[PDB]
Order: sequence, then structure tokens, then C-alpha cells
Amino acid sequence: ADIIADADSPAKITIKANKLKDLKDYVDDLKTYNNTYSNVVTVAGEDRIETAIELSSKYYNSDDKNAITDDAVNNIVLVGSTSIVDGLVASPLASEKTAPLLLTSKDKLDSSVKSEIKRVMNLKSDTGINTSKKVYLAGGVNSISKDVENELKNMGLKVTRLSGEDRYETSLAIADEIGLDNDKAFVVGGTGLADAMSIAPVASQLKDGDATPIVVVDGISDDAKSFLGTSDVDIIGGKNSVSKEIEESIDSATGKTPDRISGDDRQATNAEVLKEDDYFKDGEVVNYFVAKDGSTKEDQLVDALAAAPIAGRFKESPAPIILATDTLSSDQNVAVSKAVPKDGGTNLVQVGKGIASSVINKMKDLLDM
Amino acid sequence: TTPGYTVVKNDWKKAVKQLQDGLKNKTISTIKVSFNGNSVGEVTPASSGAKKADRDAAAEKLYNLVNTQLDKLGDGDYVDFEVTYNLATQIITKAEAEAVLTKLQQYNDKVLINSATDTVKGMVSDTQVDSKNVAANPLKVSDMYTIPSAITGSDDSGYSIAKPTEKTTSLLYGTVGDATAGKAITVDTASNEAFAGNGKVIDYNKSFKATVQGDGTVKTSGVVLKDASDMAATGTIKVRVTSAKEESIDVDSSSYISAENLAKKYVFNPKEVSEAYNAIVALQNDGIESDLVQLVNGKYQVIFYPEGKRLET
Ligand SMILES: CC(=O)N[C@@H]1[C@@H](O)[C@H](O)[C@@H](CO)O[C@H]1O
Repeated sequence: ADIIADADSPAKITIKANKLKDLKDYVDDLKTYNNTYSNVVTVAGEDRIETAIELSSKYYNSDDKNAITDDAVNNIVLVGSTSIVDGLVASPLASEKTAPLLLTSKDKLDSSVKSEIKRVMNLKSDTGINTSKKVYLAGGVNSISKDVENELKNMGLKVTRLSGEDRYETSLAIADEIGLDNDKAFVVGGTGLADAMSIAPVASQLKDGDATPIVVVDGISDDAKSFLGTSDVDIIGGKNSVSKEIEESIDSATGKTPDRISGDDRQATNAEVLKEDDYFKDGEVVNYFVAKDGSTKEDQLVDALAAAPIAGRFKESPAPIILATDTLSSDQNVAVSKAVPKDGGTNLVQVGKGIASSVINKMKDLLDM
Repeated sequence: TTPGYTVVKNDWKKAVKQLQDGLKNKTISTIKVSFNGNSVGEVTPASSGAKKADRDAAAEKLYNLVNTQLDKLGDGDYVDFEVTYNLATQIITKAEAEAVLTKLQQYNDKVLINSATDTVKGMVSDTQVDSKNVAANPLKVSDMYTIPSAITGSDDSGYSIAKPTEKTTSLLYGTVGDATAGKAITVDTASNEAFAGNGKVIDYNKSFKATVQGDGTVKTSGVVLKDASDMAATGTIKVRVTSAKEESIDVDSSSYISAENLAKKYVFNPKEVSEAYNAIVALQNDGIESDLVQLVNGKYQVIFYPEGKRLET
């Protein structure tokens, strides 16, 4: 009848009940609470630079259950610890190059990120660092200085820099590296970043190892017109960021009438991204990430930068990022409840720890965990 | 994924005693013992356990072999038994057979058939008055059967109860005031048998009953038996003892640890928990048996062995 137990198990638990009523109920609650403590986790350091490393530690070159890779990596993407605009365009790049997205200070390469670059590529004095081991620098000398670039070269490493003199053409430089090998391209304005972070985990989703590039327009440059040859475009953000004029500039330059995903609030457009079917299929979203929205301080959207490529490569079902520092909006509340299947969610990842406990608990209830 | 039985350390004497009793009544032929996965001996009564002295010697050899190992069992250690058994060969002691004999003799005065009235059927005389049935005295078990007074056997081979010797009655079964004569009452030879253990007990629901037949006649039963258990007649059972501790979760108790605090305390194999859940549902809806879900002492139950403790945060 019974079984021969594992000699290392410390307990023999027997659960009893009169009605298999109450037995089913107790086992059902156990099944969920067991999965909760295993699969609901926080990943944060005590610094934006230090949080980005903890993501790298957990998901790249790791023994973790949900690591993107369990071996060393060849590529790395680097972004200035304050330049949010750059590493938003960079999130697709990190996804296609199978690279972690790390943050550095502009003056000097920080001590911490330097050691993580060694750990994640498995750099050792007894093995030759050959030409496959590379670092991408997303941004100009404005964001990541010439000093830091040379500090990397002197380690014996390859440093390609995608950049320009302004935000509009750096994004072009990054987008040109990313494979524009299919008709999708996301467009965002120089302002309205919290509209744009919502699309970073989507652009990072891969089809045949190809990511979807994003371009930052003014709301077009002639370079962007040639770049966007006959493309279907989705504009993310409101008109405040992308005018209906430049919506037509795209309509004429390509020949394609572009679609727009927008909301009143930054949390509303977050909720709108989730509810788009081309983005996430209805009733099949089990993996979720939570990160600060920047309501209390616009500078905290940096933490969503490093998590976006990991969420878009998570397991085999992609993950959105739910932007919420202090509270969740009703739009996000209903969108999540529609995204989750009947059974519930399987994974919840809190990125950074400026997020109120209320918000995490609301998520747990919506997802039956 | 291995069938068997697992004993917590604190219960090892209880379990060992069971194996000893099995050896003494010829149920167990051999037991193969091993410590932490390595064979260290085998207990087997001499000459198929024909002699009580040899069976008692095997019982002692078992305790002597394992007691210090089990009492000193630490984290990670384990003792495995392989029990070869056959319930048919079970025998009974002098005290056991004489204890059944007394409970059988209490049925001596029990009534099998009552006397008939004009309105209900029962015992009626075999001869009539005015061509119409009259009543007779009730039928005792002592009238149809003679239960033995003593038992038969020895300590080596076991003891036995002879089947009560069958007798006849010339009285009949019918209604008082009927023209038609009463119908005959005879013993059922296929419902009276001797008792000597052999993995069976006395079936008191079917023993010493009168059973009316389709044609209207009555057959009586004597000593009827039934299986002591529904487990297979023969085979080899694995039994393990570990250093684990036993925890009882009664959800109907006044106080009991909630499912939340259980996942707080231990980590469980996800496949094992869902396999239990699914087993409950298939029983609740479709009536499907499952080894995972059992009904013991009027309570359905499942058994989990968690991977280990959950690390603090
Ligand atoms: C715990 C356990 O299973 N003990 C076994 C039992 O299964 C078997 O029926 C009996 C022989 O009658 O021998 C006992 O040792």
C-alpha cells in the first residue's frame, strides 16, 4: 500500500479528515502555499548597479531553476546607471546576444560590476580571453565615459560602442545592431519613458532568436526613414510623446498605417500592454515581474531595465513587468486577473526593494498564490 | 516510486514484534535484513518451521540481530526487511483455539427458526390436524448441530476446532392453518467447516443461520469462515525503518498546523503533492481506488515525506 521513504527525509506527515471534503481542501492549500515559498522571490541589491548584478547572478551562468543559461556567456550589454533611455532600447539587444544587462557609473568602472563581468564570462588567469568575449556599450561618452571604456579594453576585452551625439541616433545605432529581420518595430518618443518601459519585455521576446528593435523618434529623421523601410509599426505612448503628425510621418514613409497602444496613466498603458493579444495571449500568463514605476521618483525605472530581457526569455512563457511602486491601479488589477489562467500563476519576481508590501500581496491574491 | 511500508524509529519495537509473531505462527518463511543498503543476514526457521523451538529461535535471532542497530539509528541510517509470507499456512495456539471454542459454544442455545403463527411462517409439525398445519416448538442450533467440547492438536503443528457434527430434523417449515404441508429443513453441507487459523476467522454474520430457498425449503449453516484480510495470499513485503519523526495532522482537531505553516516548515516534492490531490478527486467523483488515499480508523488520509526543512528568510 505505502512506499519506501527516502532515508534523508526528517518527517513522516500523515494528514487526516473525516470527509475527503476537508482533505482535498487541505492538500489544495498545501499545493499552493508550497509553490508560493519556492516561486515567489525578491531579487534586489542595495544599489541600482548592485541590483542589476543580482539579476545576472541568478539567471546567467547559474544553477538556478529558471536560469537563462547555466554556462558562461560571450556577450555583455552595459548601460549608464542613470541613462534610462539608452538601456530601454538596449533590452532587446541583451536578449538577442544572450547577454546580461549591467549598469556602470560614468566616471569609473565600479568594483562590483567588474567582478561580475569576470564571473559571468568565466574569466581566469589560466585561460586565454579570445575574441568571442565582448562588451557592448549602449550610449556615448555622455553616459559611459571614455575612461570606463579603456578600463575594459585594458582587461583584454572587446568593447563595441553603439552611440551618437543625441538620443535619437544612439537608439538608431542600437536598433541597427539588433536584427531588423522581420517587420516589427516599436516606436517611442524622447519623453514618456514609463510608457516605453512597458514594451521592453515585449521587444525582448525572441522569434528564431530575433528580437524586435525599438526606435526613439522626436514626435522623422532621414536616417530613421531609411531604417524603417516598409515596416508595420506599433507606437507605444500617448500623443504627448508621439504626435498624430509623426504618426502620419510613419504612415507616409513606410506605407503602413501604424497601431498605437496608449493609456491615460503610465500604469494604464502598462495595463494596456498586457491586454494586447499580439503581446501576451489571453488566459496563458503565468510568470510575472514587478518593478517600481517612478511615481515617487522618476529615477527608479532603472530597475526595470535589467529585468526586461530576463522576463522576455523567462522559462518558455514570457513575462510582463507590472509597474507599481506604492499601489496597483484598477486597470492593472483587471488586466492581471484576465491574463492569468484558471489555475493561477507559477512565478512572481520582485525587482528592487522600494515596492510596498501591499502591492505584492495584491498580486498574490490575483494569481492564487 | 517503490511500494512497501516505512516505520519511524520510535515505533521499531512495535514493528519488530509483528515480524516475530509472523514467524511464530508459520506465516513468515524467511526475512532478509540489511543495514544502510548492505546485506547483513537472513532469518529462516529450520525445516519449514515445523517445530515450535525452531520458530521461537528465529524470532529471537531477529531481535538479537537488529535491536542495537535500530535503537542507535541516526540521521540518514536505515534498516530494510524483505518478508516472504503466505497467510494460508498460519496456525493458532492452544489459548487462541480455546478462546474461539468458548465463543462458538454460546450459539448452542440460539434459535434458528421460531414457531409459526397463522400469519407468519415458522416451525410446524410434520403431521396435521383436520388436514391443516399446527405449530411446533422453535428450532435450536443444538437440534441441528453438535458443537465440540475440546480442541485437537499439538504445539508444533497447531490446534484445531472440528466442524460441528450435523443432525436431522423431521419437523417442517410452514404456516399454521394451511392445507399445504410444511417444507423440509436440512443442513447445508457446503456451510459447515473446521477451523484452524489458515488466515481465516469465524464469519458470525453467516454462521448458524437458517436461509429460505426459492422452492420454499430451509437450509441451515454451521461454522462459516472468511478471510482475515483482503491482502494477497502470498508474496514478499518490504519494510523500512528510518530516523524520521512522525507528525499527525488532524484537520478536525481543535488545534492543528495550517497548510500555510506546513509549507513554511517543510519543502515538498511538487509532483508528489499533485499526485495526491489528483488521487483524491478521482475517488470523490469516479470512485477510483488509490493507494495514495486510504480510509483508516474512519478518516481518509495521505502520507507525505518532505524533501527537508525550508530555509529561513
Ligand atoms: C507492517 C506490515 O505490513 N506487517 C506485516 C503484514 O503486512 C503481514 O500481513 C503480516 C503477516 O500476517 O506480517 C507483518 O509483519
